[PDB]
Amino acid sequence: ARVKRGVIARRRHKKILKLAKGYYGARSRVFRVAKQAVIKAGQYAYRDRRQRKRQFRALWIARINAGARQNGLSYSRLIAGLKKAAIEIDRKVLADLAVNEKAAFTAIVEKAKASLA
Amino acid sequence: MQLNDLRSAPGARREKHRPGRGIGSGLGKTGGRGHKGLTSRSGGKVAP
Amino acid sequence: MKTYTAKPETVQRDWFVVDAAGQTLGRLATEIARRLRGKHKPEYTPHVDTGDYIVVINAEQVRVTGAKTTDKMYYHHSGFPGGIKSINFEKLIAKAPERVIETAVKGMLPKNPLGRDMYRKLKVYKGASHPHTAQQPQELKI
RNA sequence: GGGGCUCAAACCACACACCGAAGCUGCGGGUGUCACGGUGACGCGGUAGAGGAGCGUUCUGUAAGCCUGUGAAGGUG
RNA sequence: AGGGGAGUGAAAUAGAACCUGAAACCGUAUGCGUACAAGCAGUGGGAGCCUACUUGUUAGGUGACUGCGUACCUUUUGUAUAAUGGGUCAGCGACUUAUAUUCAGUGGCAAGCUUAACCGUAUAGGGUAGGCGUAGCGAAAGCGAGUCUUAAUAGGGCGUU
Ligand SMILES: [Mg+2]
Ligand SMILES: [Mg+2]
Ligand SMILES: [Mg+2]
Ligand SMILES: [Mg+2]
Ligand SMILES: [Mg+2]
Ligand SMILES: [Mg+2]
Ligand SMILES: [Mg+2]
Ligand SMILES: [Mg+2]
Ligand SMILES: [Mg+2]
Ligand SMILES: [Mg+2]
Ligand SMILES: [Mg+2]
Ligand SMILES: [Mg+2]
Ligand SMILES: [Mg+2]
Ligand SMILES: [Mg+2]
Ligand SMILES: [Mg+2]
Ligand SMILES: [Mg+2]
Ligand SMILES: [Mg+2]
Ligand SMILES: [Mg+2]
Ligand SMILES: [Mg+2]
Ligand SMILES: [Mg+2]
Ligand SMILES: [Mg+2]
Ligand SMILES: [Mg+2]
Ligand SMILES: [Mg+2]
Ligand SMILES: [Mg+2]
Ligand SMILES: [Mg+2]
Ligand SMILES: [Mg+2]
Ligand SMILES: [Mg+2]
Ligand SMILES: [Mg+2]
Ligand SMILES: [Mg+2]
Ligand SMILES: [Mg+2]
Ligand SMILES: [Mg+2]
Ligand SMILES: [Mg+2]
Ligand SMILES: [Mg+2]
Ligand SMILES: [Mg+2]
Ligand SMILES: [Mg+2]
Ligand SMILES: [Mg+2]
Ligand SMILES: [Mg+2]
Ligand SMILES: [Mg+2]
Ligand SMILES: [Mg+2]
Ligand SMILES: [Mg+2]
Ligand SMILES: [Mg+2]
Ligand SMILES: [Mg+2]
Ligand SMILES: [Mg+2]
Ligand SMILES: [Mg+2]
Ligand SMILES: [Mg+2]
Ligand SMILES: [Mg+2]
Ligand SMILES: [Mg+2]
Ligand SMILES: [Mg+2]
Ligand SMILES: [Mg+2]
Ligand SMILES: [Mg+2]
Ligand SMILES: [Mg+2]
Ligand SMILES: [Mg+2]
Ligand SMILES: [Mg+2]
Ligand SMILES: [Mg+2]
Repeated sequence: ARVKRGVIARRRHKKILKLAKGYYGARSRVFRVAKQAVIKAGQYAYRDRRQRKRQFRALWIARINAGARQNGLSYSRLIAGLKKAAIEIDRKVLADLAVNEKAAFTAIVEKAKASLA
Repeated sequence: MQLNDLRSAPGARREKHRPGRGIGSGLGKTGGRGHKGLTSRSGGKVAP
Repeated sequence: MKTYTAKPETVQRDWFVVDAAGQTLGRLATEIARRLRGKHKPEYTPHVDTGDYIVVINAEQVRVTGAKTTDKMYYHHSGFPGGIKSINFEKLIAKAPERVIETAVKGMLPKNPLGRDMYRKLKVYKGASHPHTAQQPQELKI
C-alpha cells in the first residue's frame, strides 16, 4: 500500500496561503514565507485582544478629563466624588455623555461636586 | 451479526505510537531519545 | 453602541492669541502643546488633529529662571565631521527670538506625521502684532 | 529617555485622591480530578520526558451493494 | 514561420510539443492607495473612496492617520543576533522487519494449559515428542513441607497455610 502525498499536501498549503491574502511580496505567494507570516499574525492578534481593552479605557478617561475640566473639576476629583455619592456609571457610558449628551454630563458633574469632592 | 458490525472489547487493541510526526503528537523531532549522546543514535545500545 | 470617533472633515477649530510677556518658557510651552493637540476637548481622538490655532506675539520677552539665560545651550549637527554647533539662550533670543518657543513646543509634540501637522498651527511672532486679524483670535490668558 | 523644570516638574516629613498588569472581581463558555446521585469543590504556563484521546491518506472485507454521462476522480472560487 | 476565417468532430482553449493542465515565475485590464517620509512590513483602532443589493446597525475591495511590535530552525547558561541552514516552487526523503523474550491490557481453558515438525477430507481434524505449572533447600550425594550450616531437635539463611 503505497501512499502518495500530492493531494493532501496541496490542500494544506492552500489553507495557509489563503490566510496570507493581502500581505506584501513573498508573504502572500510562497509557502515558506507565508507560513511564518500567518503564525506571527496570530501571535499579534492574541496579544491585541488584551491591549484593545487597555487602549479604550485610556481613551474614555482622557475624554472624561476634558469634559470635567470644562465644568471646573479634574478627573481624579470627579471619580472620588462619584464614588462618594452613589453613582456606578461606567467610564464607557460617561465618555459617551461627555460628547453626545452634554446637559446630562453637567448634571452628573454637579452632583459629584455637591458631595464635596 | 454482520462483518461490518463486529469489533473487539475496549482496551484489547492499541494503535502504536510513531515518533517523528509533527509537534502535536508528543513524539516529534528527537522521537523520545533526548539530545546528543550514545543512546540517541542508530545502533546506540549499551551492552548488557 | 460603539465609541465616538472624530472625523477630520467635520472638526471645529478656533483661533487664540497668547502673549509671552514675562512667562516662563517651559510652563508656557506646555499649555500651548496641550491645545495644539486637542486634549482640552471631549472630541479628542489620538489619530486626528482636533486642536486649535495659537498665535504668540511677544516671543522675545519670554524668560527662564536660575542661570539659564547664559548656561542653556542649543546644539545641532550639520552632517559633516566635526560639524557640531552650539548657541546659548541669550544669543538665540538676539538672532532668532521665535526659534526659542518653537523648539520648546516642538519637543513636547509627537514625532510622526500627525505631530508635524499640529505644529503647523502654531504662529510665533516677535512684535506686539500679528498678520492674522481676519481670523479674529480670542485672548488666552496663559 | 527627551522637551523642559528653581516659594520646582529637586530634596526632607505628613495627608488625601487618582492612574496603573494576562493579579483579583463581574458576565458568558470549555475542560481535568474527586464526592454525591446532573449537581458541588478546586484545578487548567511549560522544555527533556511519561500518560490519555483523536483527524486525514492508500489498499482489503462489508460490496455481484450504493452513487455516477441528467456528469466520477481531479482542478479552481 | 505564424496566424484570421471556413470546414470535421459530441467536444479544437481535444490541432498533432495534442487527456486533465496545479505552483513557482512573467504579463494585460479595472478599482482603491502611494512623490515631507524612517526599521521583521503584521496586528488594535480608523476616516475617506469604489462596487453589489436588502439603500444603510448590510456584504465585498482598498487602508490616509494612529497605539503596540527586532523572522523561522538548530545549538546552547544564554541569540534580533554580526553563530548554523535554507533563492523559490512541485515531486520524493528518515524508528522498519524476522526470530527469541519480559511487563501491561483484553480473551480461551483451568490443577492443568499448549502443541513443533509432520499427515490431512487441508485455515477443519489428527499429531501431546517437547515446553511451562502443581515444592523447596543444598556446591553436591541426598533429604523433603522442609532443608542447609553445626558437635547441636540451639540460633540463623531460604522455603511452606
Ligand atoms: Mg509517496
Ligand atoms: Mg493589503
Ligand atoms: Mg492602559
Ligand atoms: Mg487601562
Ligand atoms: Mg514534550
Ligand atoms: Mg524514552
Ligand atoms: Mg539534533
Ligand atoms: Mg549535553
Ligand atoms: Mg541521553
Ligand atoms: Mg549506522
Ligand atoms: Mg518615551
Ligand atoms: Mg511647598
Ligand atoms: Mg489606588
Ligand atoms: Mg485589565
Ligand atoms: Mg486569572
Ligand atoms: Mg464564570
Ligand atoms: Mg494558571
Ligand atoms: Mg498544561
Ligand atoms: Mg474496499
Ligand atoms: Mg457540469
Ligand atoms: Mg483514488
Ligand atoms: Mg461543427
Ligand atoms: Mg478546456
Ligand atoms: Mg479536451
Ligand atoms: Mg479519455
Ligand atoms: Mg492539454
Ligand atoms: Mg499557474
Ligand atoms: Mg505591472
Ligand atoms: Mg502626501
Ligand atoms: Mg519638513
Ligand atoms: Mg525606508
Ligand atoms: Mg524617528
Ligand atoms: Mg478595525
Ligand atoms: Mg468595508
Ligand atoms: Mg492599520
Ligand atoms: Mg500600524
Ligand atoms: Mg519595534
Ligand atoms: Mg515601536
Ligand atoms: Mg538549522
Ligand atoms: Mg556555541
Ligand atoms: Mg557559547
Ligand atoms: Mg558558561
Ligand atoms: Mg532577546
Ligand atoms: Mg536573523
Ligand atoms: Mg544583519
Ligand atoms: Mg562563522
Ligand atoms: Mg544569522
Ligand atoms: Mg559550530
Ligand atoms: Mg547560506
Ligand atoms: Mg521514492
Ligand atoms: Mg497479562
Ligand atoms: Mg488468563
Ligand atoms: Mg530453619
Ligand atoms: Mg522465613
